[PDB]
This record gives sequence, structure tokens and C-alpha cells, in this order.
Amino acid sequence: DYIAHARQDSSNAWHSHPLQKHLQKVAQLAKRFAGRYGSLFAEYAGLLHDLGKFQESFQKYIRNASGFEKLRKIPHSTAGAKYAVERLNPFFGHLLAYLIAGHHAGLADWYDKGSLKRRLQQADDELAASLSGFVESSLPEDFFPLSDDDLMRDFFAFWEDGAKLEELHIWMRFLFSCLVD
Amino acid sequence: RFILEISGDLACFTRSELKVERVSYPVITPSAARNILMAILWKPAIRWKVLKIEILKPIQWTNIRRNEVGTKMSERSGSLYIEDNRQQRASMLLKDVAYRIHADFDMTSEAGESDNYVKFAEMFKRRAKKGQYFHQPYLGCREFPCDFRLLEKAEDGLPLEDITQDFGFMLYDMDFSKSDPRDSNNAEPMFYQCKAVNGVITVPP
Amino acid sequence: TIEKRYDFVFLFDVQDGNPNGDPDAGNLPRIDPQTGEGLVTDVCLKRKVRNFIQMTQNDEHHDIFIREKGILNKTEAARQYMCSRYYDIRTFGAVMTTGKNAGQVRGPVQLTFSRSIDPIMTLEHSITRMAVTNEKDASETGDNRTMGRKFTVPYGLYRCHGFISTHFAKQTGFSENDLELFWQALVNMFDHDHSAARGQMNARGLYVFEHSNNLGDAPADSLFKRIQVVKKDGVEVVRSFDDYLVSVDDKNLEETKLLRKLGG
Amino acid sequence: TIEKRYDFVFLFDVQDGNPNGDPDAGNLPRIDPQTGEGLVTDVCLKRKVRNFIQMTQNDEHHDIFIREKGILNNLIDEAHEQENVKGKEKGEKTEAARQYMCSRYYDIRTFGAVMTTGKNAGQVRGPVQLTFSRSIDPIMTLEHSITRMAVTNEKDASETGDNRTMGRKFTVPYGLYRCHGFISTHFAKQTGFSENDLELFWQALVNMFDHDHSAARGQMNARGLYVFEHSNNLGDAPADSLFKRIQVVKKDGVEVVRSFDDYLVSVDDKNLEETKLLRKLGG
Amino acid sequence: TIEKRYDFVFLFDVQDGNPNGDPDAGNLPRIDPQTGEGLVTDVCLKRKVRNFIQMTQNDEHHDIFIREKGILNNLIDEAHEQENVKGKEKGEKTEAARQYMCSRYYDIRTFGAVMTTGKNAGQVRGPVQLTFSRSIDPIMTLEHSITRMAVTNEKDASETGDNRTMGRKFTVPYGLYRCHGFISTHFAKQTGFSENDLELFWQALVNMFDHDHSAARGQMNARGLYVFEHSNNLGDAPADSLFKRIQVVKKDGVEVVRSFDDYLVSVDDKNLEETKLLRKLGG
Amino acid sequence: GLDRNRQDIGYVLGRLFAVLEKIQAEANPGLNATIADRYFGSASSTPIAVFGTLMRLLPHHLNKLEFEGRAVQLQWEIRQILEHCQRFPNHLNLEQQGLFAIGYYHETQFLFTKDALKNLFNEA
Amino acid sequence: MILHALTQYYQRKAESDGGIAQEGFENKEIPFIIVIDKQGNFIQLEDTRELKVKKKVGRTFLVPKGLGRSGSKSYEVSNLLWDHYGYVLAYAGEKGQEQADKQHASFTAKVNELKQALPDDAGVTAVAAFLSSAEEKSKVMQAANWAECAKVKGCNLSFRLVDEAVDLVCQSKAVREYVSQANQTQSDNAQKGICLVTGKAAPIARLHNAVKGVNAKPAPFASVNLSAFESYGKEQGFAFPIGEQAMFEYTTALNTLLAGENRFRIGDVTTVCWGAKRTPLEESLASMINGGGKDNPDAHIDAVKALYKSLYNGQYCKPDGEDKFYLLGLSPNSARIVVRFWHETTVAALSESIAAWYDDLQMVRGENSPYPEYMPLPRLLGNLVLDGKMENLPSDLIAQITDAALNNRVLPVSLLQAALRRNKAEQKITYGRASLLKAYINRAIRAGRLKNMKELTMGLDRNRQDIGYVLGRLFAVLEKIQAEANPGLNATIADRYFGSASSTPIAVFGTLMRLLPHHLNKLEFEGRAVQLQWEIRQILEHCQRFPNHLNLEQQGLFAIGYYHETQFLFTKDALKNLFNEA
DNA sequence: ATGAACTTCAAAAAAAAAAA
Ligand SMILES: [Mg+2]
Repeated sequence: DYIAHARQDSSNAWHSHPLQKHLQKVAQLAKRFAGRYGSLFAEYAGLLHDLGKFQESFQKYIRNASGFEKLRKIPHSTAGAKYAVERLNPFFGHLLAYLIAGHHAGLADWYDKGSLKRRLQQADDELAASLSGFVESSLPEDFFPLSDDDLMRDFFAFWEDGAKLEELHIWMRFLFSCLVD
Repeated sequence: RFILEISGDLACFTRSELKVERVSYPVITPSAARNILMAILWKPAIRWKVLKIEILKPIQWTNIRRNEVGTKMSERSGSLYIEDNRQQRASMLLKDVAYRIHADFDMTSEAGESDNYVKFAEMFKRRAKKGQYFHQPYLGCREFPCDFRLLEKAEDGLPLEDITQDFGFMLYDMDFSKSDPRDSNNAEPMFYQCKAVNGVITVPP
Repeated sequence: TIEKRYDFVFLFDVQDGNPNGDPDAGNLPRIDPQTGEGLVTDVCLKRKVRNFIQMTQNDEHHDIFIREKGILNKTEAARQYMCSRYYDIRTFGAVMTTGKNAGQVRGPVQLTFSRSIDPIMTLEHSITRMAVTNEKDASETGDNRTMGRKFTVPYGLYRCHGFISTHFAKQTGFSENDLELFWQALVNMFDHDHSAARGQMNARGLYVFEHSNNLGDAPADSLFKRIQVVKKDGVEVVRSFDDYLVSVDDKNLEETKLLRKLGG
Repeated sequence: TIEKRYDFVFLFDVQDGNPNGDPDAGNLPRIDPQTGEGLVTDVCLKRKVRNFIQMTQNDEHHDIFIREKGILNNLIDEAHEQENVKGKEKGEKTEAARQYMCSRYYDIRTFGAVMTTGKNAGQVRGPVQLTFSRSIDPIMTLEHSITRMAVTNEKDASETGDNRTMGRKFTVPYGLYRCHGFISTHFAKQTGFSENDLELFWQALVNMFDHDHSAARGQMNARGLYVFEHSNNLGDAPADSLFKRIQVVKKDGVEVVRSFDDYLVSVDDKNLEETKLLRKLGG
Repeated sequence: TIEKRYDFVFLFDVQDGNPNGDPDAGNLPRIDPQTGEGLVTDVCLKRKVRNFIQMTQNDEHHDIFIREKGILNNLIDEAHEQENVKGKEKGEKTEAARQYMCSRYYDIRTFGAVMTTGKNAGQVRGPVQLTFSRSIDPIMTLEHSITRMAVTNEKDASETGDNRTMGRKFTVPYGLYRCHGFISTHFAKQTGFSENDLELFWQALVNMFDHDHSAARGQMNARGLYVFEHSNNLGDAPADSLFKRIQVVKKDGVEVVRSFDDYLVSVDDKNLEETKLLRKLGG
Repeated sequence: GLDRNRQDIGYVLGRLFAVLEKIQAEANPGLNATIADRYFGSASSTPIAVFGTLMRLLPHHLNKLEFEGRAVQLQWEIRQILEHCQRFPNHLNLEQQGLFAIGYYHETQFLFTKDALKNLFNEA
Repeated sequence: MILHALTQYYQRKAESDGGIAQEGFENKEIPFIIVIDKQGNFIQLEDTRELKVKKKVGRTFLVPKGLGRSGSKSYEVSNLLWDHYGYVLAYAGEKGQEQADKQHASFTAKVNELKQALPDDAGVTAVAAFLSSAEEKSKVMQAANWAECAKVKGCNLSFRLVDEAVDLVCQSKAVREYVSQANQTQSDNAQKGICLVTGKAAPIARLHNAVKGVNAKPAPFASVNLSAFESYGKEQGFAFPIGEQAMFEYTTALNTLLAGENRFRIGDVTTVCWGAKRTPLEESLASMINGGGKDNPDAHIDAVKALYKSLYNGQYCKPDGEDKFYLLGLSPNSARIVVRFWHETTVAALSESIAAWYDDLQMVRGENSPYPEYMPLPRLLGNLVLDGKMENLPSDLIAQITDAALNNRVLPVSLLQAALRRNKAEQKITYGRASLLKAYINRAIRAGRLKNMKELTMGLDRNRQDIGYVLGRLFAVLEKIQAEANPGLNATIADRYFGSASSTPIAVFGTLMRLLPHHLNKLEFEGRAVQLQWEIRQILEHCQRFPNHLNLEQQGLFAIGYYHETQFLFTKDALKNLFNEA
């Protein structure tokens, strides 16, 4: 616990991907994945990419669907995104939420299709559940630092003279690539 | 100063721009506000002057396409036959309006002998409290009556309580200065509302 | 010219028809969008007065000048002539292309959008025609149909407020005879302006208030609140005028008002 | 050109069927949803009069602005190939064509017709104007689920065993519909609606359900036609004062009405003798 | 075509059975609820007349627009594979198709048919319009629960060997349904519905229950067919002023009926002979 | 939701059948086919058919009732119901058809509301 | 504010570098651009077409403004260097010559009087030598694709000389300046003041400019031209003294938004929405943004575009606004423009009608309900349709439910009628018919169209006493008991008794409830039978008699009651709980 | 000469859910 991935082993055993190390490894992996671009920035979405996987409900679905300790299709991408938007910054939070809530549903719009503005506003209960899972058993409270002052660095280490708006989408997809990869 | 309190179910202070497709000025035009105060009392000695509109019910709209007629009436052609001269003017009307027009007046050049400002003031005061008028006041369009009242200070809740919408340049009061008797050649003076803080003050020219 | 100010509460009703359809919305009776109460633009009332005076008079001094092609088929010396031979120009006023106030003759009779008393329930009756008009898109093999739309108000007691101003009658020459014609109109115009769209309509009361003053010794609001129209006690949904208590209140107007109950 | 003004109370009824089904509601009879009272549109009874005049008159001066293959412009333009082809100067050619149909089309004389469609052929008001007849009592539309033992098309389910297209046959178990009608002299002047064209309409109202029958409407009957003929081309009395005069109430203690025998049509011919004539044609 | 208009009262009863089950109501007989009186859709008797004509005629010009494998668009498209394949100019192609479907199919010639569907064959009203059949008295639908010692698909087969699917058999212990009907001449002109087709229809009405028997019907009979043949193509008398001549009441002292011997069918042919015949075809 | 004085013969018979099955289901609660399961179909439609036999069958349930005073409790409301039943109708009217099911479930509620019958009996 | 909110984003889009026509021009849709050499000699008639399925006529070249010809002697007006296949070639598709040659006698005159006033351009000297040719213009008709420009009435040809290759003759930096000089000198000596929109002196523009995208033809949005719409003898644009610089701005502000992504139909009412002046973009958020943040006028229009789209997406989110979106919901009259909407309000304030649509439409859903939380209108209306949502009546239905939904108006009776039709025609009440009936009946209550009844709730109302709603609940429990007794049923009492239990309860519920004891007997958990019989007792306690016939009001209740009670039964422990609290 | 009648103008416009 928490069971990020439940793999029914080829030997009819079951191995548990600990969400602790799942998020940790994904963040570390998409810290090298981004270079000077989002190294410590994409990880803060790597840390959070499957925060909703902490859902007490999802930790009843990933078991049910993948046959760990013996069908609902519980959303989990949105919870990490809502966590980001409330913790870092209205800018960095939504930046990071594009990556997070899209990490399985595909990169989302803010308004039109698969809108983030809808999912985040509807993620409040889901984020409450998933964050309760996160705090409930393990995962020291400084596991998700989401240090905006530090996260401001690789944003401004790459966005010299601010963030171009007309091509801020390219991170939203490149760092998205870092996360989804 | 008179704090008369125009109100009516519907109102159309039709924006000059959207006249053929009537879209009411969001609040009472200081011309329509004033001409109301000429409907209750006027004389070619009194010259009304709206000092401060105060919106009393929120700016709420209802579109009403009326089959209006297209052409003036004329001595030349002795009938319209509307179905020939039909037009369908939409009317974005102001539903459930109310306005306490804080208006006063002045004495014109042709004030006559009995130029008593108090005379016309008390005349209008009696007219408004009693309910008298020369003309049931038109909320922009005569199809809309001004269920008025002559308030003393304040007897209705103005809705734009906090600082509210600046309706931009509204028609203030069409300039009948170049006009001969009976307003032939006019012009339109217009005013920044100034805003609608809670009830718009107007600008004396 | 008349020498009294008349503020009247007309109360007509529509029993099974479209009192005044909305060009906004095809032809459905003008509802008040927020409260559902039906609207009947006074120009509709101003039309049926116009129509009635066009049907009945058929002479000079009582033409309409805004006449229907489908119902009958110096400067202040022709504008007086227009306010002489045209009953409408006197009654409802004019915008004479030549004039003093850039055209207007206001005319005594101001009129109110006839708001229904209670929420009308516009019944969208999709009617059919067993025939197409044009060589339609689908004026096709099987049959020519032009499935249509005709709305009704299953009942609406529409309340209009008119303000005959004796001050305007003096300019227009709107004499007491013309104003009597006007009452005859309101009362006897939904008996003559019948149609398919307009169903059955009836002037269920024309409560005029004659004022001893030219200026008018009342607030018109106070007078109209003397004509209290309510749904009756046990009437759940209104369907006829006998489902409304039209309780006039002549108790206090008696100072110098005259509640001429000219239609009810 | 009739010289009186008529205000009639037509009272027909539906035994078992759609008096006038609502295409908005499958073919449910038009119910005033608030009261459940049935509705039969103006156009339904106008069409049944039209059908009666397509049945019984069938000549020029009584055409009907007509049935299925009724491209209406094919008649409207037919007006413009008349005595008014080119000498009537479109301004009044429209009126001349309008008068041609008010000479030819009994429907356009009796009722109006929006004829401004093709080569604009006028726009007639129609001296005879019926009102949406409301059943006196709530019609208890029964909404029978009929069956068909034959599919129509090659359905998504026109499958192996049986071909079936069940469907709906809504019926009113009984409805006493009260049409009000207004035969205005003023528009009888512009359309030439004759006293003859009016007796044809009286016959039509009395007999137009005996002849316009269907599976949909089953049995409908004209249960009474009380005409108020006023001495003047104006109105002797307000119309509704004459229609409340014919008061139809469900019988003393029938909770649901099954037939005209469960209604009581009491007329009040006591005071109309002011100068008026109540001529009772069906009741 | 016929040159008289007919209004017939067709009293038919059901003794122990479901005259017309309401698919909306299980299969329990159609009922006028607020009066409990039974109903038998017009389409039900039109169906049994169709079954009768399909039974007896067995020949072209009297087909039936027909039984289960009766994809109606197939018959309609047969109409468009005729003398009017192309020679009838899509406008009146559907009218020639109507004339065909009327010629071939006695169903269509007699009752109407909505055949606007496939290769559009027009829209026949049908001179013969039976109404709904409202039983004279409230049918006391018995709803006889029955048993079957057998089940259907081995999914409802018992967890033991004892298979049974009791099911329900709704029967009217007696109901004298009364179907008003109208042979309209104006639409007989449209369909070519002739006095031969009409005599076929009268035979069909009398004998439509001797042949359409079910475990559901139990026993239905045609207790009377009183046909009012008007002199005119028009109606000599209003249809319901005729149908009130066939007054069917429960006899003097029957609490509720159990056979036709419990109903008095008083026929009043006293004064209808104004210009008009009453022929008691069935009773 | 029980009109104890409804007088609607369908409703009083529904109430009567509800108490009849209440007694049967208190006579032996472990019961494969209560009179709802075997008689209701006609009790709702042909009250003369069963309701005669339902009361051959009733005194024996009243005997089988373990609490001998509970038998008086339920028999009393059978009588309270049957005051409103001047006769078991041959065939229940269609209105009465439905009101029988109404009565069954109204009176069944009244019986399975905790103190209702024991109370209402004590006001007699 | 209707137009000063249009002038005040022309001044924003012209300053956001969004590419709006600059002070003398117009993004005219020029379909069949002409190519000429430096001295005439027609080169090619390129067509800059090929867009959305109706091939909209041309790439929008930002050419000198259309002069609003509109008259009997319309030929004299002659737009500068782009006009018409009748103005450029003297070719009249249907207008006949001397109504196209006089056009060409003035279009050539326009080009030449430009050439004399603008020499040494090689773009206009080229066309002025192409308009003094009469043969190369003839060669224009003998072009490869000329036959396709003759098909489009009112084709607008324009003169791109070769050797500029994207730049028209009317794009060169002399014609560009000439127009910026011919809209700064000629359109400045007019009636001196005073602006309606800006309030500045700004010489008044009679003939406001043909707002395109509303009507069948570009119509002058603000245009008082009939004998009496003129108020004070002001005559057609002095009735509303809008300066030329302000008239141009809002006219080309509508023109772009009715040609941009701003345009979207609310319902049957084409609407241009654009963000208002955004707040100063609070410093922290502007720290990351470079520039910093810019007020792109049409930036977050999606918030409102995807609000009305949410009514069909079913993706409605209750929005928190304070970002105000101008929403000018114009619509054609015939050739005037009817402002049907004007909303400076936030998208939250605009949502109050779709929110009320999706809150009146709220209906119960269990867990893992395949139904969306806010159910999309097309998929919602698809529960009214025969079998697939295209035949729902495009006038009293899909086109009017939307108006009854976009505006919080009363859903038409044609929903009870249609939703009930499908309830007893599909023999089941899909969420979407229950939800849509809940919306209808809630708004019928709220409109006083359904008097005695009280508004429905999301949940089953284990109350409500409604002789239709409680029988809907009764049917729901009856069918649940049956489907609980027989898991696999081919004819549930829905499929067999619904059409008459919904509309005619005595016909059925007197016989459903004889099936009921047998269904309860067959329940494998006899305690479950007791629970279901208990709740049918509770349901039927609210029922004093099955009604002979259920009013159209209550067959909607029956459907709503059915779905309420059936999703109460299919709730996790609802019946077990409610039973256990008795 | 003023105002209806008429003649030009311009050449539409189109959508719509999943679910991580
Ligand atoms: Mg994941």
C-alpha cells in the first residue's frame, strides 16, 4: 500500500508497485527526461502524476480490475492536478495540472474538450479522498515538497525573460511527454 | 431638487445606435428622464435638468420584436397599409425598471411674467405627489408607463449598491438650442454615465 | 377636445388563441420571459382599436391612416387636418412626416403593454396543412404537407393600462365623441378582430378613470391598483374570465375620480 | 356578403378517437395540459368544413385551397392567370387575385387563407373564424397500444419470427368540444362570404363529422350549433356574453363523461331578444 | 364505388375471452378505465375483417396488406412495379400506386392504409372506419391465472425438474362491445370501394368472429350489425342520431351481464325512413 | 395511509385480505404459499371465490396463532373491516380492483406499524 | 456599451497584434484574386477558396473597406482595387451590362483616379494598364477557373500583380498608405461630431459598415434608414452620431468576430463573445508571463463558448467567474442586426441558465452509473427521439428545448408528450427521460404551470403523495421485485404493463399487484421479499386509489417516480436501510 | 419637392460527451 500497479505475475503471483516508489521513480525519471527545461519541474508532476492513485476507492479498483487480493474505472489523474493547482501557484499549478490530469486522459484543454477547469473544480472531492490516502498511512508530509520557489528556478532557468504564451504549450506537451514517458 | 421616482414594468430608452432594432439604454436616459419630468410638468419657462438618476431595480432585459411601421405618416400619402410598410423592430427592453431621477429645473429666456421658480417647483411637486401630469410619463417609449412618485429622500432600494457598470456614452439630452420653437434642428449631447457607482449623476452642460 | 384626464384599465382576455404573437419566436404569444405572464404589445391593442374604428366608421373624421391592407380594401394646418380626418391620428397620435417636433403628434391615448394577469401557458399547437405552398424542397411524391405551428393561450386575462391625456386631445381635437368611440373600440374590438391565430378574445372590462382635472388628480398607479384582478379562490389554473375576481375598489377614488366601469 | 354578424357556439364531441391529434405528442389528442381539457385546433374544424365542401359542393365558386396535391401556389398563380393577368397593375393585381379566390375558393371565403405565398394572391381574413375548441371536461385520452402484424420497412428488427410495428392509437373516450366561432360581416364584405356561403358553413358544421371519419378519430358528432345572429353588422352584444349564454356542464353527478348524455347543454334565450336571434342548429 | 353512405352499429360480444388485449396492460382486455367498459380497437375488428377476407376471398383484388411476413414496403414497392413504374411521374405516381393498392388490397380499398412508406404508395383513408368498440357494460376482466407444465429457454427451467410457467389468461366473462362504423362514400370514391367490397365487409363483420378464434378470444360473436344506409352520398341524418336508435341496455334485472341474453338491443327504426334505410344485417 | 372507514368494497376487501394474510403469516410465519401467494389473484378480482374459503381458513389460523390474545387482536380488526363489507362482491369493480391492492398494502402497513393494531384495538 | 465594447476591443485586437483591419480596411473574403504583370497582361485568376464544406469564397484579404454600394446608381461607388466580377471585368452574371459596365466604368475610374494620385507604384499602374485594356480583362473570362468564379454571385476579384506574390495591388505600401490617407482625409471632413461610441469629435459616419456574418448579406448593424426610424430629422446615421473612426472600429469588430472563432450560435442566435479587459494579471502570475500578460480580446471566450457548448457536451462545470466576457448575441432581422443578447457579465452569470438547466435536469444515478452527471442535450434529446436524435422536431424540440435550456425558460409540453411517448414506447424510462421530465416538471412548477405539485428533487422523494409519482414508485418497486424474482426476464412488467400503468393505473395496477405476491414469493431471499413488500406498502400508503387515468402532468411523475424509486432500489443499501428504520 | 416605389446592393450559416 498504496498499490500503484497490481501486476498478476507470470507465475500466477501478484506483485505490488508501491505508489511511494512509483511516484518517486517517475519523478526521478522525468527529472533526467527534462534537461535544463523542466528537470525539477516535470518531477513535481512526476511526483503527482498518479496522486489520485492514492484514492481509497482506486485502491479498491486497481485491486478489483488487476486481481490483487481479489469494474468502476475510477479517475485518478485529476486529483494530482488539483493538488498541484492548490499548492504551487495559479500559474504553475495549472501548468503542472495540464501534465498531471492529462497523464492518462491525454493532455486536456482548460475549457473545451476534457476541460481541466471542469475536472479540477470537480476534483475537490477526489483530491480530498486521494490526499487523505496520501496522508493516511505513509509518505512523509514532505514527500510532495512542491517547492514553488525552487520550482520557480527551472521555469526561469528555461524561460529567460518570462514565459512566452504562444509557445508555452510546448512544455505543456514536452514536459507532458516527460511525465507520460 | 426633486427626487421623483420613475418606475415601470418595461422601459425602452432606445440606444441611438440600436434604434431600428431597439436596444434600451441600460438605464434611464437623462433625456428620457427629463422629458418624463416635462410630462408631469412643463412650460416654456421651466427648463428641466436631471441632476442624478438612481437605478432602483437591476438592469434586466426582455427582447420584444414588435411589428413597428417603417415610414412616417404624411400629408402626401393618406394611409400606410402597414402590411406594405411593415418593419419588425426588435426591442431589447428594460423589464421591471425603476429610477429615482434627482432632477431640478431652471428658468428659460421666455420665463414670462410669473417667472417664479417656486411657482413651477410647487406646481410640479403637487403634480407629482397628487400624480398629475400633462402626459403619462414615457419610459423612453410611450408604450411604457412611468408609475412614478415624488419621493422626498429615499423610498426604494437601489440595486447597484457597490460600484457598478459604466454604461459608457449614453445620450444625455438632445440639444434643442439651434432649434426654433418646437425643436426643429437639434443635436445629441452625450455623456459618460460617469459610471454607475450606485445611482448615476449626470453632467449639466 | 376632451377636458378630463382618462386613465383606464382595459382587461381583455384570450380564451383559445394567440393574443399577440412574438416575431422573436415565430408567432407564440408574447410571454414575459421571467414570469411567464403573457404580453400583448399595446400596438396590438392600438391595432384592434385602429381596426375597429376602420370597420365601423367608414367615413371622414374617422379614418385610421395606419389602416390594414387586409381589413378594408401652414404646417399646423395639415397636421390639424390629419388630426381631423384620421381617428387614429387624433386618438393614438402621429409622427407626421412634416411637423413641429420633427414629426410627432402624441395623441391622447397612451397604452400599456397588455401584461397578462397570471402566467399564460402558451400551447405550441403544431398544426398541419394538407398542402404545400411553393414547389417545396419536399413537395415530393407522396403528399404535399407543410406541417406548421399555431400557438394558443388556453386563457389569459391581459391587463392593459391606457392614459388618455386631455392635454394631447387639445392639440389633436380628440373630442369626447372620439373617446367614446375609443371605449366602444376596446369593448367592441375583440368581437370584430377575430381570426385563426387570435382565437376568441373578449374585452372583459374597461375600467376608465375620468379625472375632474385636466392634469389628473391621482397617480395612475394608485388608480390601477384599484382594479385588483386576481385568480379566484379555488381556481387552480385559469381557463375563463369567471376564474378571475376583478375586484374594483371605488372606495377612496370618490374624491373627484370617476371609475367608469365601461366594460365590466 | 352577409349582412348580420354571427357568433356561434359549435359543440361537437369525440366518442373514440383523436379529435385532433397533436403531432408534437405522437398523435395524442391536443390536451390543454393544465386542465387536461382536449383541444381541437381552429384548423381542424376548418379542415373538416373544407372536407365537407370538397364533398358536397364540388364546383367553381366553392374550391377549397385544397387536399394532398395542393401546391397552394398552383392555385394562387392560377389566380394571376385570370381577368387580372396584367390590367390590374400588381399593386391591385394582388387584391384582384384575392377577390378571385374569394369568388372561387369557398375555404378562402369562409375562412381566410395566407395567399401571399406564390405570385402574391392577397391575404384574406376569413369571415368565419373558429376558436380552438376545448372539451368541456378533461378528455381522458386512452393511448391504446395497437399492434400491427406487418412490419412497414425492412426494419432493424423486422427479424425472423414475426414482423410487427406495434404503435399507438390514442383515443378520447369522450370529449365534448366547444368551438366558438365568429362570422364577421366586415370580412364577409371583402371576401364576398354570402348568406349562401354561410348556410353552407352551417350545414358543414352540423354534418362535417358524420362525413370526416377515420381510424384515428373514430366517431365524432356535431352535438349542437347555437348561432347568435346580431341585428347589426356590429355586435348587438359582446360575444362572450352570448357564449356563456350557452353553458354546457357535465350532468348532475357524472364523475367522468361517456357521452353527450352525460352533458347538459342549457341555452339562455331569455334576454338575447334585445334584438338578437339565437338560432339553434344542432341542439 | 358505393353511392350511399352507411353508418353501422356492430354489436359483437365476447363470452369468455380477451376480445382485444391491451399491450400496454399486460394482455388484459382494453378497457375504458374511468368507466370500466371494455374496448376493442377499431384496428382489432379491422384486423379480423382482414383475416376474414384473407380467409374467404383468396383472390387478387381482395388481398389484405398482410400477415406476419408482411413487410408492407414490399407490397408498396410491388405497386411501383406496375403500369405506373415510370409512366406516372412521381407526383401522381403515388396516386396511381394508391389506386393500385386499393384495387389489389381489400384492406386498403375498405379500410385505409398508411402506405406512404416505401416506394411511396400514397395515403388511403379508407371508406370503412370502425370506431373503438366500447362494451355496453363494464367488462369484468377475469384474468384467469393458468398453468403450463412446460417452460421456455433452459434459463427459466427449474432448479429441479419441475418446469412450469403458469402465466395468465385474461378473459372477459362477458362483454357486448358496440362498434360504431362509418362507410364514407367520399373516400369510397377515392379507393374504388364498391358495393361488392361493401357486401364483403358486411359478411366479414357478421362472420369475422366465427373464424378468428383464439385461446385468448375464447368465444366472440357478432350480436348484431344494424346498417343505416343513407339515401345520399351525404348523410340523411346525423350519424349519432342514428346510433342512438340502436340502444343496447342490460336487461331489466341483471346485476351485470353474462350473455347476450342479458342485453336488450332495442332497435328504433320508427322514423329513420325519412329518406333512409336501416337493414339489420347481423341481428 | 389507511382509511379505516373507507367503505370502498375493494379497499375494505384489500384490508380484509391483508389481515387474513397477517393472521396466516402469524399462524405459521414459515409459510411457503401465504394466501397472498395462492388466493390474492382472485381475492383482488373475484372476492366471492376465495373470501368464502379464506374464512373457512381463518378461524384455524386464529387457533394456530401462538399468542392467543393476538388472535383476538386480529379477529377484531377483521370484524372492523367486515362492518364495511356488506357482501363480498361477485367481481371486484376495476376501481375496486385496484383499491383491493391498495387495501392489502394499506392494512398490511397498519398491521406492521408497531403498536397500531394493539393500540387501535384498545380504543374499542 | 453595445458598441463601445466593440470599439474597445478593436482597439485591443488592433493592439494585441491579432490582425484586425487597420483604420481603412476590411478582411474581405476575396474568392478569385486576379494576377497581372507589371504593365497589365492578366497572368492568372487564382482562387483563394477551399474552406469549410460550403466553399467560403476566398482567403480573407485585408483589402480597402467595402464602400456599401447599395443603390440604384450603385455602379458609381466602385470599391478601390477589389470589387466584383461585375466591377473588375464588366462581366454581369445576372445583372446585365450597363449595370456591370457602368460598374466597370467607375471601377476603372476609381483605379485610375488612384493611379493619378498614386503613381510609380507598378501595382496600380499595372492594373490601371489592365483596366485600360479591354482584352486582358476578356482573357480573364478565358481563364482555367473563371467558370467557377462565374458560379459564385458577387465574386470579388482583386488584382494581385505578379512579383509581390502574396501582396495585392491593394496591399502595396502606397495603396495601404493611400487608404490610410483616404480614410484620414476624405472620412474626416464629414459631419464634425459627436461620437456616440467614443464621445470624441471624430467626424460622424453616416452609413455604418455592413457587418458581415449575421444576415444573408453584410448588413449595417446600426442603420436607421426608413422614413420613421429617424428620430429628429437626423437621417440615417446621424440618428446615432458614431464617428467614422468609431463606426469603422465596431463594424470591423463584428466583422472579425462573426468571421472568427468568437462567433458561435447560442441557439439559432449567432453570438460573438470576447473577453472584457482582463485584470492587471496579478503580479506573481505576470512574473512568469513575458511582456507581461496581454489582453488578447478573444482569449478565454472558450469559458463561455464551452459553457453553451457544455449544454450539448454535457460537460457543464459550475463556473466561478469574475472574468467578464462580452457576449453580443446578435441575430438577423432581414438586413438589420438584432442584438438579442448583450452580456458584459461573467461566464458564471451566463451559466445561471445552463446551471438551472443542469440542476432542473439533475436526476439520481447509482454507483458506476453509465449516465453522465450532467447529461448532454443531444444525448438527452435522444431519449425523446424515435431511435436516434435527428427526428426530434426541429421547432418545438431540439431547437426549442435548447432555447428552454439556454434561457431557463419552461421546457415545452412537447417534452412530457415526447418523453412520455418514449417512456411507454421504449417501455422503460431512461435516465434522460426521467431527467428530462424532472426538468420539465420542475420548470412547470416554477412557472406556475403545474400548480398543486411541488418541484421534484434529484432523489426519490419517499413522500410526495402524488397519485402519479407514487404509482411511478409503485411500478418501480413492482418491476424491481419482478426483476429480483426473475433475474432474466423477457417481458418485465415494464415491457408488458408500463404503457398502461403510466397512463391508466386502474387498468394495470389492479393486476400488477396480483403478479406481486407471486414475485415476492419467488424472491430467493424471503427477507428481501419482506423488504420490497415493505417499501411497496410505504409507496402505496401515499396512494389512496389508483387513478382511472393519469394526467399528462403525472405520467411525467410516473416516469420520474419510476426512475426515482428504481434508482432507490438499485442504491447500495437504500431499501435495506429504509426498511431497517421502521 | 417629398415620399412611395423601386433598385440596387450581398450571395449565410452549421455542432454536440467517453474513462483513465
Ligand atoms: Mg498513471
